[PDB]
Amino acid sequence: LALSLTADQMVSALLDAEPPILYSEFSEASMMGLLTNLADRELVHMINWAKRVPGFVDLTLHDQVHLLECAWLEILMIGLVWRSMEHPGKLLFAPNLLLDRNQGKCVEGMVEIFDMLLATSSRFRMMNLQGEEFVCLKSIILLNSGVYTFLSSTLKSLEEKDHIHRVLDKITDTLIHLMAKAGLTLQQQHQRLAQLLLILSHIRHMSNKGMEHLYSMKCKNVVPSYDLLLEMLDAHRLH
Amino acid sequence: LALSLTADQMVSALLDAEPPILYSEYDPTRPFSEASMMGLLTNLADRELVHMINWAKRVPGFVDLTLHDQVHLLECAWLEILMIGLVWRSMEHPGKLLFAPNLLLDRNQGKCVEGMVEIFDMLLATSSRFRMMNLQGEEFVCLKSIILLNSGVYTFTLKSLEEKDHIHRVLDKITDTLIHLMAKAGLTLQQQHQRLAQLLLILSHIRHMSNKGMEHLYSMKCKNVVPSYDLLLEMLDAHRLH
Ligand SMILES: O=C(O)c1ccc2c(c1)CCCC(c1ccc(Cl)cc1Cl)=C2c1ccc(O[C@H]2CCN(CCCF)C2)cc1
Ligand SMILES: O=C(O)c1ccc2c(c1)CCCC(c1ccc(Cl)cc1Cl)=C2c1ccc(O[C@H]2CCN(CCCF)C2)cc1
Repeated sequence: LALSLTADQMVSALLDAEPPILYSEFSEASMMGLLTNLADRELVHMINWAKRVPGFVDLTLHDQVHLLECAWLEILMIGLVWRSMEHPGKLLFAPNLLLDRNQGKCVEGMVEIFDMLLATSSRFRMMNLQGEEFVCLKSIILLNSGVYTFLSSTLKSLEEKDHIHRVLDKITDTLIHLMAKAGLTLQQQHQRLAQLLLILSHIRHMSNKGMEHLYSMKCKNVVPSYDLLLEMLDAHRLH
Repeated sequence: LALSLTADQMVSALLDAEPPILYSEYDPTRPFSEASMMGLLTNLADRELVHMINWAKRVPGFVDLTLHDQVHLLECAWLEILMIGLVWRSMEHPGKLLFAPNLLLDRNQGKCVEGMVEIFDMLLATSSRFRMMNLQGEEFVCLKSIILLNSGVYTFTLKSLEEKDHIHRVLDKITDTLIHLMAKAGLTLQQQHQRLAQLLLILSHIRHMSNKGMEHLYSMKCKNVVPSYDLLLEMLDAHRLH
């Protein structure tokens, strides 16, 4: 069904899948508390969003967990950068939690992360990133980030990787369709596609940097565990 | 001059710029159990870095940037560049990493030191992906040039905007070059945009491996984990007219 979707149907499915914008609730302890709680509430909606990305639920639950374990922070960050796009010099964590780089000084390594996120928001603003492009990029992160670390090389894993690459190809077709509809020339379409996909390497960089600093802080729960993600993804049919 | 190059001239300039394949420095008459695997890899990386700076200077548009910006791009991309090179050399050696013609290692050989088997598995999966895609040498040189220009552009006055604009124009030329190569190979327009995306998404995995590699080098208390600004600036061999 996912591979049968047209570019317009892909765009519509992604726009419809969008999670809501949540609200929050400034010492090292206070701001971290608000950020941790916000990340945890957004994670719940991210799992529901992932289930609505065409082709995602066709995967095994172990592969769905793997993709989310790899991409959760990149997904939170691209969302954050998108919400912050029209707020130069600020990160819109929530409508009631708009922070600047100085507010990042409160926690270890947080300013470096804030500066990288603010530069990404600036880049989105410079490119005049559209909402329809944003939902395609966020879906790409979900399907791409973890596809290279399945490693089992089982016949099932080969079938899963082929499926992921076919869905990713449909998303590329969708991105090109959007650019063609916006009146870009073929040359401009290929150049913009590359510009958008290269920002994903910076998003990966920030996610790794963020995770490194989260571990340096040494808390009990750092990453959503396999079991926690499976618990949320491993739904029953009784509702 | 760089922005005036045709797609064919860009391809030729990149192929001509290619650094040499180096050999690992060890006594091949000795047991090698007596060779530090970390020592061999560190020495090889250090040797390759010198040739990487020479190569970077031959990437069209790179030397038009300020020296401070050239150093920043290399500080950001050096490990990703070593890794893409490694994955390319290993492409036709399933299950092995061709560090050098005399240093072909498997995943078990990564069990020697902390976090290396994880890095080896990720690199082997990338080689496998290149093999599946039948990556061409002309595409590889474009991707390696992209890593150099893209990796540090996000972590950079009107000169800075001009510097970023120049980098993005060179990156656009490389995208045009990759599309040209695919069009010449007989791919349809749809296949061209799909393959361009597939190649650029692998760069996110290359960034991931570079970050994981550096994290493990910092965990071991490795001397000079990263090339210093001064070392890179020295290797760039600045003109003497400033
Ligand atoms: O846009 C969002 O909703 C959003 C929310 C929180 C964050 C971010 C985006 C990314 C940038 C800032 C940031 C952070 C701040 C400081 C440092 Cl050094 C590192 C990072 Cl990445 C976090 C964070 C903060 C805490 C955090 O903790 C959670 C990680 C997963 N949770 C535990 C597992 C589930 F039980 C706790 C996750 C992200
Ligand atoms: O394809 C090459 O020539 C090539 C050479 C060495 C490496 C790689 C490719 C990448 C994979 C394996 C690897 C590594 C092995 C183990 C661990 Cl935990 C992490 C990594 Cl990334 C290194 C490495 C090893 C050491 C190393 O040392 C640095 C410390 C001193 N140097 C930088 C400062 C002077 F410039 C280099 C750099 C890369």
